[PDB]
Amino acid sequence: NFHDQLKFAWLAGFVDADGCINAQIVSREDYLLKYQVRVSLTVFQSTTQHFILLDIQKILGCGTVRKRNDGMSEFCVVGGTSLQTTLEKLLPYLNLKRAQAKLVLQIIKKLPNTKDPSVLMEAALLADKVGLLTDGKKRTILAENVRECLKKLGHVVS
Amino acid sequence: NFHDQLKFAWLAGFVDADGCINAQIVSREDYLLKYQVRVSLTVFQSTTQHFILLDIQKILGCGTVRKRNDGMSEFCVVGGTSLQTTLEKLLPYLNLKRAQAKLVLQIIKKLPNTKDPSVLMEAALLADKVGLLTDGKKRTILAENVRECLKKLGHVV
DNA sequence: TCAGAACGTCGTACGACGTTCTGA
DNA sequence: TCAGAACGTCGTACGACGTTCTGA
Ligand SMILES: [Ca+2]
Ligand SMILES: [Ca+2]
Repeated sequence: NFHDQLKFAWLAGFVDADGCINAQIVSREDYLLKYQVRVSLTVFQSTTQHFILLDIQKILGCGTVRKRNDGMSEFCVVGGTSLQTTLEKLLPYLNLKRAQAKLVLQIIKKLPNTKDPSVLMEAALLADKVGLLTDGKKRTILAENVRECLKKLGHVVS
Repeated sequence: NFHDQLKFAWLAGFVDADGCINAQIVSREDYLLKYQVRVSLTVFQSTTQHFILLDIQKILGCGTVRKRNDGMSEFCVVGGTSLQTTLEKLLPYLNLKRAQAKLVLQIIKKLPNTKDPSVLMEAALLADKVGLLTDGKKRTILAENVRECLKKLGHVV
């Protein structure tokens, strides 16, 4: 692992630059609560170097690689189980994205209990908090969307 | 020390992603041979995180930081002396860009003798091979232009 | 009902050039 | 004459979303 820690450090550098540690509110039509707080780590690269994404997945021992239809490729670790393990590996070497990683780790604490509306609501608040740290400009689903909906659904939060 | 090389491994990962190890032929009108082969490592980032570039310079202990006029900032290490040292630190850890690093290291061997047009010509040929590895689409000055010019200048390749 | 796998694309933060300033 | 320091900006390779597919 003296060896491994060099890999993780390298990877941390790569994610700090060409990566994206994020947390979204995704609409889920068949969820009782209508929404999920998705958490993810993602690495982007031109498909012409698709292989490096496969090397990251080997390093982490989880996650998926895909080519998108525009010449780009992506590596993605989605969801509490895989992500938490991944982020603890990178956390000591992350510099730019340590805020998002720590925040996402708080979200992951909550995900087992997001069938409870107040918990789902907590997580979504945290999710918006991550979105302020990123360079996103297309984010439309906010915590206030969740709060309006939860209320309309008959639940009680604040 | 292992703490240093965790820094360099991180830096390598950062350069691999948001960096640029490069070689260009720059026009220099007061040069006898009219051209320089410039070598450089550069790290880009939005000025809103200007500070990270200052950390990289602290880690490398050389190079310069600048704010560009479009919200971007850059950390640059230019030229053989400081560059060779930098690239040797990162080389064990670079993955995407190890080819440019090695190629540029070949160029750096030649730079102390680029008053010799035959040597300038070799360097310029190498600088072209680095450019084929980058995603550049704006490259104008090729080795062919150095050769055309040297010959016009009365030199022999 | 869940929720990852797999996906499609908008907007710019990068990359990667070429050029002028400065001074050895 | 050199050659880094400092520069200005074009074109896209990224980021960072939101949506459909699949199956537990
Ligand atoms: Ca970046
Ligand atoms: Ca990149």
